[PDB]
Amino acid sequence: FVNQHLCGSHLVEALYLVCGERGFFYTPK
Amino acid sequence: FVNQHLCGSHLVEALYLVCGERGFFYTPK
Amino acid sequence: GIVEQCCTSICSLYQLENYCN
Amino acid sequence: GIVEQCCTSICSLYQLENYCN
Repeated sequence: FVNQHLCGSHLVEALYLVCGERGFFYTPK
Repeated sequence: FVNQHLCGSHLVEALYLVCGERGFFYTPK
Repeated sequence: GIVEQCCTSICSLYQLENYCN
Repeated sequence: GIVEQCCTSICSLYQLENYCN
């Protein structure tokens, strides 16, 4: 699911799934 | 949509929608 | 943190905005 | 940043993991 164009909620979802209990930061700008 | 219990992808989605172009950090631990 | 405040109890806009950059 | 690398071009696990805490 990660090796594609991922934008908006799709990108945030991928980060959620990959990062798990670590969490993540989403910094679009 | 924000004034409820929000867990997992639901919480991440709420952050996405509220924070917009600012982005956010999701730190579950 | 956010899970305690927004998942295990009722979230709020005030709380959520604290996690925006 | 992430948008340039993962939205306007093809994302990768390597790149995504750089944004985990």
